[PDB]
Amino acid sequence: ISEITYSDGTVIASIDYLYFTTLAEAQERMYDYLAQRDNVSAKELKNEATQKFYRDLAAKEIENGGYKITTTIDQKIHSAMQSAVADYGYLLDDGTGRVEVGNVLMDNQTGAILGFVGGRNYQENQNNHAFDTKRSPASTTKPLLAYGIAIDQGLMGSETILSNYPTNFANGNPIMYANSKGTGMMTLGEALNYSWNIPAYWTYRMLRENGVDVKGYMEKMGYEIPEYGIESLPMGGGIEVTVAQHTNGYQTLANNGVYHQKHVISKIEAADGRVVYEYQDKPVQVYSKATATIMQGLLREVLSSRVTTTFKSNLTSLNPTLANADWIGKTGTTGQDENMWLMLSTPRLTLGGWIGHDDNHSLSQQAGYSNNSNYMAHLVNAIQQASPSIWGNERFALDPSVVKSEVLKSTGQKPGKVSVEGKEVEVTGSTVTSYWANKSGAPATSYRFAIGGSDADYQNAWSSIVG
Amino acid sequence: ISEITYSDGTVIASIDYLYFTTLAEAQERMYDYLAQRDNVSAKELKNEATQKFYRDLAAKEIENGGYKITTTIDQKIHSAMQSAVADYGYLLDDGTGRVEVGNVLMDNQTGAILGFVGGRNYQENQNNHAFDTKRSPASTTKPLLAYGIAIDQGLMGSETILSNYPTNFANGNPIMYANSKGTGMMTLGEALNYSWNIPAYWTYRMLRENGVDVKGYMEKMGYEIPEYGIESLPMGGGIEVTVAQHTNGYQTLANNGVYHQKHVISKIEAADGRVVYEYQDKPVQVYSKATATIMQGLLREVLSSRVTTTFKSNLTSLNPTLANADWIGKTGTTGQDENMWLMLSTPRLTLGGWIGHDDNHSLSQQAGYSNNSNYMAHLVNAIQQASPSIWGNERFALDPSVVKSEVLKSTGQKPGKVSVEGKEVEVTGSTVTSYWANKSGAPATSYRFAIGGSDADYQNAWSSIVG
Ligand SMILES: *[B-](O)(O)CNC(=O)c1ccccc1[N+](=O)[O-]
Ligand SMILES: *[B-](O)(O)CNC(=O)c1ccccc1[N+](=O)[O-]
Ligand SMILES: [Cl-]
Ligand SMILES: [Cl-]
Ligand SMILES: [Cl-]
Ligand SMILES: [Cl-]
Ligand SMILES: [Cl-]
Ligand SMILES: [Cl-]
Ligand SMILES: [Cl-]
Ligand SMILES: [Cl-]
Ligand SMILES: [Cl-]
Ligand SMILES: [Cl-]
Ligand SMILES: [Cl-]
Ligand SMILES: [Cl-]
Ligand SMILES: [Cl-]
Ligand SMILES: [Cl-]
Ligand SMILES: [Cl-]
Ligand SMILES: [Cl-]
Ligand SMILES: [Cl-]
Ligand SMILES: [Cl-]
Ligand SMILES: [Cl-]
Ligand SMILES: [Cl-]
Ligand SMILES: [Cl-]
Ligand code: NA
Ligand code: NA
Repeated sequence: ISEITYSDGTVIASIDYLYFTTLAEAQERMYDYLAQRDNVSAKELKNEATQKFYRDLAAKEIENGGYKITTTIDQKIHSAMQSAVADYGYLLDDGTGRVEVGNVLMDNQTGAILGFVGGRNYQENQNNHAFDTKRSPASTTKPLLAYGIAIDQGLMGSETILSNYPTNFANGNPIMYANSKGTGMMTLGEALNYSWNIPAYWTYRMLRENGVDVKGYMEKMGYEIPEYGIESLPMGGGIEVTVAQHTNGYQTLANNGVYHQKHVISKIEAADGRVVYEYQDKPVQVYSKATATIMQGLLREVLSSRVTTTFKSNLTSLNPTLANADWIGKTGTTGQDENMWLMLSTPRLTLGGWIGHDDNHSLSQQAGYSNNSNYMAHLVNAIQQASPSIWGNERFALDPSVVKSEVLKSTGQKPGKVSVEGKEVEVTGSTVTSYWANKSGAPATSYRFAIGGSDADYQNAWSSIVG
Repeated sequence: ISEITYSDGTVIASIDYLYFTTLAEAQERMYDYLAQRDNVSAKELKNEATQKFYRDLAAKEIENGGYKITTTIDQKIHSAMQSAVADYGYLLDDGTGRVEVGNVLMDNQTGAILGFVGGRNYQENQNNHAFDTKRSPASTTKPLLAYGIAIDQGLMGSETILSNYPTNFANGNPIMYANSKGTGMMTLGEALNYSWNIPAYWTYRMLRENGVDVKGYMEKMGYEIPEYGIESLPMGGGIEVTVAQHTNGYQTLANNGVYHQKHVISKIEAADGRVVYEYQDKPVQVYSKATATIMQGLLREVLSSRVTTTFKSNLTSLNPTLANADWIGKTGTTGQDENMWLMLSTPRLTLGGWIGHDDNHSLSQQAGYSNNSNYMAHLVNAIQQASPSIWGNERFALDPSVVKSEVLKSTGQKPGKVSVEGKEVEVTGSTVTSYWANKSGAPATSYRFAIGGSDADYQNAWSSIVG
């Protein structure tokens, strides 16, 4: 008889979400093993009838064989996550109908998936929202595709200034954020805390202009994005991801820039000990350690500021000692409020969370800010109660390679003379330390100091800076 | 033997905070009774030696007599409040040393005090911070002394506009709020949610200019304020109150405008049944029902907006069914962050809370916003767990007498022609319903539409309104 086991070898089942998810993945690994065993070439494998035969064969091989499939699942943790969604999932319901949910808890150092939530209740809806369903990651794209890459390329530092002035998509329509057409210049911190859209748009346009291999970064984390030539890319337009895959991007940032491929199956053995399949770690330095650790600091204040999520308040009340762990994270919201995300990490773990409706109709305006935050606070509490040391008490910290520059708070660049139609002008004023991931740190203030901005924009900004 | 009892007649003690507080008040009532019994005149009562004699006599009378002193205290509730501060008071400590605390829970319909917190731990510090210590109520003054009176006098409605532009105290110093010297025009809702200072300053100046009997309102609620001629009065300057007294002001607003005097002793009887003392209700309509119910709606969004307090997030996580009760409230913060307040009500109850240091040194910047909010969320949860129906599920609602006007969102006044140096101008634009407590509702827009503002201010505002 074949068995699926938890990571400690305790049997899950002989051959709900846990069962079908782990069995499905194991059948895929058995497929690969059986095709290679029978000497089926890649070309023969392209044949649809051969594929169907080998997929059925892999299913039956497990049913009838005596294979031992070792999963990465932690029994206590995954059980506590099921209880949490059963008891607390109703907190998601926001008057837009029954709200669905997916979560994945991942070991930052290995990519192992310790536990997950596939949905509100398998018996009523079997769609697996942790592993199968793909939805836009919305503004949780921004740290990975826009800001993180710009920092890694030395095009941006932690206190760099960006334009949030009103600007239009190429087609003439305003770039919106809730009901605002934008404001003025702002720091990266403020752009991220609030999740403004315009600054991310200009950052991705700056990457394009510098011919940065953005696809290179993303594919190193296993993202598949069919088209990079999309204005709204850094806000999640043109991207659709599973919670498991997206959790892996945030694993990369939390793990000081080093990607480990997500997995739920670690090994499959025949009864006699032959290894059919074994996971093989292939670590990749996707962002420099400087860049990742700079981003950690920014995503810490995303949660602390409480601007787009109540999570820290919710978790402080439920478990104040766990709230004092070093949480960092980012929210995501789609344009019609169709998908909400909250991605959380401590140095040890990352927990991804999505909520939404299976038919894509809109959630309430505050579903991500309050409901999903409160739910994920209960879920994080449940995980900790079931495994008290799992989140860990380590702090994220700036890598020694980070370059620290003194820059004007107004310009996010080093003080000095600047040309402002006429008066070549001594740029003075209060300063701040800005973190960079290049060799030389911040440049001298230049007239076009911000990421993005129109001529009129700069005239207004500099006007303001003068007095 | 004399006994002090809970409201249901269960004995507290024969003759911690509960004991000393109730005994002290009972000794004061016995003093009054014994002086009147012995036919001591008011003039003889002014004699310091006679007073000392009669206070000692009242103490001994209780010690030796067989009096039954009935308190308003609810045993389960008050016990749960003690357990809460014992278990959760450490959540107040914010790195400025040991933080003290006072709370009073009051029945809105009667003024009865059902329970209270006198401090972190009687055995270590006996100061009674619920009944005895007096501190500035800071910005929790604003609803009572400024906005509530202005509304009640028909000088303001729920969507009235106020100046938050920079302005100075008479002595030249800027009126500050945290580190801001002010912004621009704003609605009453936004002034209250954020607790801006300048708008409250101008509202109290407008009351002065209209010769409003502000002292009349305040003394009807039992406040003693020695000097009304203070610019910072509506921000709590020149006022010092006990938590018990201040809870009574918020009781008045919650009780649709009707004050009931706070009390902890309801009756004292000799052993043979003679009534030495009995509380006598003397209800007073301090604000019209219109005004109070308009204020309830505004203080509901103070908590909902979560701008100056995380309370709603904290309580949603601890007890989401109780968080769905109809909470309204207001925070207070002193200038050096010396005192933080959070006043909470449902239609049934009000709970006052102060925290601070006995020597008045500063708390952390977020002590009121986060620490005291989280603590009071646990305290409200503890009260409900001990008496499940005590907070009640009733909603606050606008009294039928409220006048509803359609007013410009920009002016907070009715649309129409206005004089703006030159072009007599048709004032158009998006509108909103504003609530008033007078007969005629909102006036027609006039040039000086806002509460307060300088000439330059209005030129800027109208400039902006034009385009
Ligand atoms: B974020 O706070 O969720 C903001 N993101 C968006 O507005 C977004 C979401 C998904 C696709 C596109 C898009 N756009 O800025 O256009
Ligand atoms: B409120 O949000 O606490 C603002 N209040 C104050 O600034 C205040 C507190 C106490 C006394 C005076 C004062 N002033 O505005 O000057
Ligand atoms: Cl499951
Ligand atoms: Cl568009
Ligand atoms: Cl690319
Ligand atoms: Cl993908
Ligand atoms: Cl491209
Ligand atoms: Cl896998
Ligand atoms: Cl075998
Ligand atoms: Cl925090
Ligand atoms: Cl919050
Ligand atoms: Cl420098
Ligand atoms: Cl460099
Ligand atoms: Cl006590
Ligand atoms: Cl002053
Ligand atoms: Cl007066
Ligand atoms: Cl007083
Ligand atoms: Cl006066
Ligand atoms: Cl009393
Ligand atoms: Cl008697
Ligand atoms: Cl709320
Ligand atoms: Cl009207
Ligand atoms: Cl009138
Ligand atoms: Na967001
Ligand atoms: Na305040």
